[PDB]
Amino acid sequence: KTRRAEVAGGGFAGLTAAIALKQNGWDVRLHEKSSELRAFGAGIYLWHNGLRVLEGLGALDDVLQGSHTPPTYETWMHNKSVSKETFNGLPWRIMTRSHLHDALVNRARALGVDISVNSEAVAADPVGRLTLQTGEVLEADLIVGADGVGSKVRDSIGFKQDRWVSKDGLIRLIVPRMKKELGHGEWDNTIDMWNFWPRVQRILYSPCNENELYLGLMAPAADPRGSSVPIDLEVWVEMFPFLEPCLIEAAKLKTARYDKFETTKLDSWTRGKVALVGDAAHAMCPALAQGAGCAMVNAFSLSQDLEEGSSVEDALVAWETRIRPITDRCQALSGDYAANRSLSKGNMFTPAALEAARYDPLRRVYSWPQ
Amino acid sequence: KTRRAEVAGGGFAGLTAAIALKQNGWDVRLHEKSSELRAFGAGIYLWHNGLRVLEGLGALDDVLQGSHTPPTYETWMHNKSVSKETFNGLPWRIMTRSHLHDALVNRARALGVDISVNSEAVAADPVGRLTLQTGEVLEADLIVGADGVGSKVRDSIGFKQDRWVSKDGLIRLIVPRMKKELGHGEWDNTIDMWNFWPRVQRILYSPCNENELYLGLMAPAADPRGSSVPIDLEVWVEMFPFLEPCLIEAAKLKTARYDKFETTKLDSWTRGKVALVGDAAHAMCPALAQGAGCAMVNAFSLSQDLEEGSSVEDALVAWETRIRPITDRCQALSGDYAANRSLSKGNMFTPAALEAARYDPLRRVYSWPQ
Amino acid sequence: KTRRAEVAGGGFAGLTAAIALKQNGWDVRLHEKSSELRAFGAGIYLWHNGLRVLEGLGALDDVLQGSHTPPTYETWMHNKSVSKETFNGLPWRIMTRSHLHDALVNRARALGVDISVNSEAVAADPVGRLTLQTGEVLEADLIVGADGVGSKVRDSIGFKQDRWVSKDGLIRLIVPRMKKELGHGEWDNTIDMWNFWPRVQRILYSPCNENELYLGLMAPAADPRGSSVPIDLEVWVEMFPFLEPCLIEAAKLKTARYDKFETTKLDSWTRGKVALVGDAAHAMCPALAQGAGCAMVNAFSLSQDLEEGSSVEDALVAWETRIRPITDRCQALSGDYAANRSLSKGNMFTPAALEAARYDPLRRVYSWPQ
Amino acid sequence: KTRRAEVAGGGFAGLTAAIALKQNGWDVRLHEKSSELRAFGAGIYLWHNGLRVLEGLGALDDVLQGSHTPPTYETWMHNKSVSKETFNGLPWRIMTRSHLHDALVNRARALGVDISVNSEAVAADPVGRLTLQTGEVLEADLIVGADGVGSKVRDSIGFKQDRWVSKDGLIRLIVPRMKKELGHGEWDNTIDMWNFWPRVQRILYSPCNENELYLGLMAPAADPRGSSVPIDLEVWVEMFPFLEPCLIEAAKLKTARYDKFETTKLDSWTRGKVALVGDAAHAMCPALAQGAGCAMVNAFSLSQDLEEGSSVEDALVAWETRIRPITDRCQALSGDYAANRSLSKGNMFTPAALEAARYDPLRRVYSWPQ
Ligand SMILES: Cc1cc2nc3c(=O)[nH]c(=O)nc-3n(C[C@H](O)[C@H](O)[C@H](O)COP(=O)(O)OP(=O)(O)OC[C@H]3O[C@@H](n4cnc5c(N)ncnc54)[C@H](O)[C@@H]3O)c2cc1C
Ligand SMILES: Cc1cc2nc3c(=O)[nH]c(=O)nc-3n(C[C@H](O)[C@H](O)[C@H](O)COP(=O)(O)OP(=O)(O)OC[C@H]3O[C@@H](n4cnc5c(N)ncnc54)[C@H](O)[C@@H]3O)c2cc1C
Ligand SMILES: Cc1cc2nc3c(=O)[nH]c(=O)nc-3n(C[C@H](O)[C@H](O)[C@H](O)COP(=O)(O)OP(=O)(O)OC[C@H]3O[C@@H](n4cnc5c(N)ncnc54)[C@H](O)[C@@H]3O)c2cc1C
Ligand SMILES: Cc1cc2nc3c(=O)[nH]c(=O)nc-3n(C[C@H](O)[C@H](O)[C@H](O)COP(=O)(O)OP(=O)(O)OC[C@H]3O[C@@H](n4cnc5c(N)ncnc54)[C@H](O)[C@@H]3O)c2cc1C
Repeated sequence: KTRRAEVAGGGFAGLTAAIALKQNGWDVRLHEKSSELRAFGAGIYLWHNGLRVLEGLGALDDVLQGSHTPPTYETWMHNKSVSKETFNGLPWRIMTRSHLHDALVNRARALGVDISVNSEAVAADPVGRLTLQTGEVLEADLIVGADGVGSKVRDSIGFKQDRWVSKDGLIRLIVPRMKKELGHGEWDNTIDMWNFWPRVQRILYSPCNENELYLGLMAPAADPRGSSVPIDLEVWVEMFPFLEPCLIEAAKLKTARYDKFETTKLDSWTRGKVALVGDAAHAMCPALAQGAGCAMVNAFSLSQDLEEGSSVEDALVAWETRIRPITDRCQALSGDYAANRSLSKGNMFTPAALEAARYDPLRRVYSWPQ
Repeated sequence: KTRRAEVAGGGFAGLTAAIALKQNGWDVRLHEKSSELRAFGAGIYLWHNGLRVLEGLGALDDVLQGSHTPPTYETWMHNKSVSKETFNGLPWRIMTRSHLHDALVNRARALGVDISVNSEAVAADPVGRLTLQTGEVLEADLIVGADGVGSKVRDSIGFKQDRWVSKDGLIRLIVPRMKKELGHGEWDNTIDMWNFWPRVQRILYSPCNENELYLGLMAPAADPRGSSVPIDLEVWVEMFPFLEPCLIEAAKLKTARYDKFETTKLDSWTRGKVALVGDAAHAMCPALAQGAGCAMVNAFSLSQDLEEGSSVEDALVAWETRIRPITDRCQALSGDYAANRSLSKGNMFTPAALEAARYDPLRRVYSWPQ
Repeated sequence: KTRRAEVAGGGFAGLTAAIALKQNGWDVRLHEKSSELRAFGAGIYLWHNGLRVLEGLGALDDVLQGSHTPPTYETWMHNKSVSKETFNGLPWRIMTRSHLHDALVNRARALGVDISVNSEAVAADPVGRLTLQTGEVLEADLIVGADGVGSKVRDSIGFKQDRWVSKDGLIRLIVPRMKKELGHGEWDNTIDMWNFWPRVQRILYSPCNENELYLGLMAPAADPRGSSVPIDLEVWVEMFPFLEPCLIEAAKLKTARYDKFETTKLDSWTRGKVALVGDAAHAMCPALAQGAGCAMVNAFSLSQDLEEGSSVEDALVAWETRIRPITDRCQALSGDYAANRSLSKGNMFTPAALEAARYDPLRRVYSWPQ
Repeated sequence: KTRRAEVAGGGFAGLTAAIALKQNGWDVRLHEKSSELRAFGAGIYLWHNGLRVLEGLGALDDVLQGSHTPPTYETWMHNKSVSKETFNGLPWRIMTRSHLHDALVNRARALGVDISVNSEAVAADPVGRLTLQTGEVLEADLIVGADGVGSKVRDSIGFKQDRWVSKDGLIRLIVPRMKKELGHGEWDNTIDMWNFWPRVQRILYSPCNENELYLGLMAPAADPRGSSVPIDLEVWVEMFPFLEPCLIEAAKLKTARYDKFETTKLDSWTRGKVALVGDAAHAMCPALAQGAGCAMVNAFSLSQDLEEGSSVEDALVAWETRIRPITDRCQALSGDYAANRSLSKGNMFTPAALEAARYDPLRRVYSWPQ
């Protein structure tokens, strides 16, 4: 009589789903393909919507401890400050990926979610069968495809989809704050430092706490120096001379990668007892920093619709219908912003842009009016 | 079998108590002595702790709509900016008194709390009798003394107490923002503008929204010009020339008052079926802006301890024991700050100062670590 | 026994020569081709070297009255201030062309220099004959070719020369200061506002006094909108939105012209009794603002070498040899700066750049060390 | 037939007089009471009027080399910048006393002025006799009393006079610039840092060149800590924390003195062949920094009136009548400013205040209109 859930993927969407289900009394197993539990991408921004999921999950406290809300979100064009935005009090937070990952993992273990590493889902059956690459076949009343842009839960079933892998990307790193060495300035701020002249180079400057700074170094793939890993110090120091102490530390990082952006969109998110969540269903452009946020919201809302006493198949359909438009709208707007370079203008966190952040999954309303 | 509560006082503490009790299924009546429901004091700051009570009460949304979180809390000494503080993301909000009052009243009516105006509690009996000035005697399983610094619920029973009414005070007003007329500056900020030379004059500058600015004009009682109502425009414009457009509007206000500060402290907050909440029990200095906050927290926590299935008498005792030390500590620290003029130094919203704001009544933990 | 000088051209170089000669007791006539005495180019910067000539000429006082030394010389790149320079006290001054012109004309009339308008020099003979377009032939012991880049005194004799007329230019205008309307800023500054993105547009912002602002609007000839006269308001307001009140006034000016830069360099400046001064001999790029300065210095120094009791032919040769290298060096450096866009970097008024300004013609030394 | 001048005092006024006279062909001797030629007072401000005297004296170049014109003259009240003034281009300069002293001494020796140290004038006779403390009696056609506030040339003759020695004073020092250690700011500026709260303490911050900073530390005599020598570091660092690296160096200075202000005014400046110049005749308050300036102007103008071919007695009378009102007006205004603390308001270098600086002794007109 205990409902059994099998979750594929140990990213933010999967740990979120697993926790939310385990809290509602599901018997939950989670399968991570990688040989250990880890998050990639250096750092991450969360907002009101995502922090509310964390609250719902019983993991907000561990997240807030040792993370950072900057006094302001600042934008520069050609070293000239063009905007400072605080979103009329709307909560937000910057942290390392590991930090967010550890909190979710620790919460999941505390609740006794069963976790398997080196455990890859290769096939899913909408009647509630999951097949692992070991050949083990698992039965469950619910299957969660949270297995990322390359989701095998998705693709073994067949979902009508558009996927795009961009040619351009960025280099994400964590370095020491070097705050004293930076000298005079507002170095606790989020600072988005755009340039088109003399070259197209941009740094997103993002403190995670008193010790760790998150840097996104962005330049087109066609620029050999800017796209270089480990970082071509000279060309980054040249256009960002004030960040030299941090850029120096960044250049020691041999594991730096130039990762490319990637998006996915599906005509639907469910089939029978199978639900897709996160990048598996809706990877989007980084512009509004809502990829993990939407993923977590949708994962948490999935647990919610499963508490209505309908069949799992009906709940999944009601779930998509309820929650999806927020994601579609955010994905679209984020892609638009990316393509138009809209953030470069500053003051672009309009009410529409913040619609996803403003959403409170817990009470299913929009908060923090702008 | 329905528990019956009688609440004396329609201030923030009383509306909070009434709502929280009505939500838990209490049959609730609230008695306001004044001939109509109204809040005095122009404007008010709330923090995380208080916003969480609002959430608990189902009234946060109406409060957030049309109120304001400044981008920063700034301090000036002699027109020189000495600090900017954002409390590492800790939520806060500025609003007019009416705004907070209307939200609570509207929520209370929506839940069907019975409200009586021109209804003054003059005597309370710890066995659960309340006597109104009309001579009507009401029975209830719980009596809430939320009737302010001059609480008759308190004094008709007899509580060992220290009360202090200060000689000094301030003039609190709401005027138009006049934002364009203010010209260049950071006019959405909270700005606490201290001066000791050439005179002791201070303005707390506090935007409530795009339309309404909340001003606290502070000068010692012994200064005839500064303490004057309606405001002596010349002496305020002189030391605050940049606020002239607002000060001009303020000087039209004939209802301006120089109210004095007032504190109360009691050796205990309960007797039998009677609980004291708010200024009735713990009026404090304005320095940490936590008078209404502590009041609301304590009122909401009272509802909480009444859900443990113990007698009302045991619940009230467990309530005080649980929640009081936060208030005692905040009151004390606030008085210290007031006396030492500690806020004038800037950067004084230390972790200890923010202890009350950091408290989350809903989950009974401290959040937003500093 | 009274020495007789004939001067061709009523620009700054010619009025300077005429005055300096008349002060030393020369009988002086000056011939202006144009039908009236007037100066074109809206505004002008002078420096120490040029102000010392003015002093020597007895015309400094009229110049200082109603002109302007900005508190600082500021440079912007993409609306970001990149330098502020004050040249370690070295005197400088901004004024309208008319202002400088009127002072020289008034001084020349006061000394009784004979001035003829509609009087064009078409031929000069190194034995001391000047022919006017009326056919009048004048004899003199000295002939001054101060007749501009198209000097007929020069060309009727034949001077080995390189002349260059550029394709690019700028629009020079005088408009009201509109200082209040500009609002917050440092609007008494000289501000050199460079941009390469999103277009190559630059404004030199140059207050002449409390009433008059001198604007240089620079854009390549190949840009149809930027090079347009009267000014294409939209494309200038777009990249210089903070100057809108002035740009609005500027757009009313129907007489605005897009003048092109022009340079001249000759293997020598003298022949017999004929000397060439100013643009006739050494027109240069505008970068170091030393065209009129060098012209005036060289014109004043010519008067100086004529007081040594040598023949006029020997004096002219000693004159060139003495004074020319300063001009050659300044011309060259200015052309270099122009071509490299060196001023865009800011802080480029190095000691070498200021070498011409630092020169004191009166005492024949370099002053104001850097 | 060679006119013979005897000058008492080797300060700025006496060296100025001596040089100016020696240039006009006077046979000049100068008597310095002190055992060596030296100037006290750490640093000094000069202006247009004084720099023109230097020019007239043939000593400007040595002065400009290794001295400093700040980009701006800034005023602070309670660490808040209240004004920045550049005097519409009017020349000025800051330098150490020694620097100004050495230039004058070197020029005087170069011209062959005869200089005697340990040579004190004790008596002067208006018929042209000077008596040295050695008992040597010198005859001359002119006697210059440039022997300071305690002038024996003055007092041995008897001049109706008011002298005032104030109770308050200041500590003048030269320390290293420590510019890097000062960090962010405008550290080449003259900065006049006023405070009345929490104490009456003021620093005049005055860079002399890239190596040397001139500091005036001012506090009332009645403050034991502020008036202390060597400096009470703690009380100066407390109110000027940003100057700590310099204040630290200043506290090593054992020769620091708290000198008091002193003024003198006489009903006349001449008697027969005797003229009084400088502090001997017109010591004034430091406020407009024109004590040495007026002294030098008056000393230089004395040489001027001696070239009119009248008797020395008539020239001296014409001299006083011509030049004195500028000094009387400047002295008076400076005393007013001192008493009213007028400079503390900022923007107080009005046209009237700058009247002395604006005066050009060389051409006997006022320049640099404001
Ligand atoms: C440059 C960049 C910046 C971004 N910044 C932000 C930001 O600031 N804020 C924000 O909210 N979002 C941000 N995002 C987006 C965010 O990173 C993603 O939306 C989010 O991490 C998606 O998480 P997920 O769990 O759905 O997928 P993933 O994080 O990809 O996780 C799935 C986990 O899947 C495991 N796995 C894969 N296949 C299998 C399988 N077959 N079986 C079992 N396990 C499997 C994967 O290995 C991994 O362990 C950013 C994205 C990019 C590219
Ligand atoms: C200058 C100043 C600034 C302040 N700023 C802040 C701030 O920024 N943030 C903050 O949180 N707090 C602030 N406070 C404190 C805050 O105002 C109080 O702590 C709060 O309003 C107390 O509310 P209460 O409901 O307990 O009492 P009250 O607001 O006094 O309310 C009781 C209500 O009691 C009614 N009543 C009285 N007697 C009877 C009776 N006998 N029978 C029936 N009804 C009765 C009263 O008339 C009224 O309607 C400030 C206080 C001052 C003085
Ligand atoms: C855009 C721009 C900005 C500049 N800015 C500065 C600056 O800020 N500071 C500075 O010092 N310099 C500046 N200059 C350069 C400066 O304008 C010239 O160097 C200066 O005006 C040359 O003066 P001139 O008297 O030699 O020649 P002109 O000013 O050309 O004067 C000669 C006069 O010659 C008359 N004339 C011509 N032919 C005859 C003839 N045949 N017979 C009789 N009369 C004749 C001309 O009509 C006119 O009246 C700038 C130049 C440009 C192009
Ligand atoms: C705090 C302070 C700050 C000041 N700042 C400035 C400033 O910034 N700019 C400015 O222009 N002015 C300033 N002044 C004023 C300026 O210092 C004086 O006006 C100036 O130094 C007067 O010079 P003097 O040569 O007349 O007298 P002194 O400098 O006193 O010189 C006379 C010389 O007299 C020698 N002597 C004295 N008696 C005899 C004698 N009997 N026989 C022979 N020799 C004798 C003295 O010993 C000395 O060598 C300031 C003054 C003060 C107090």
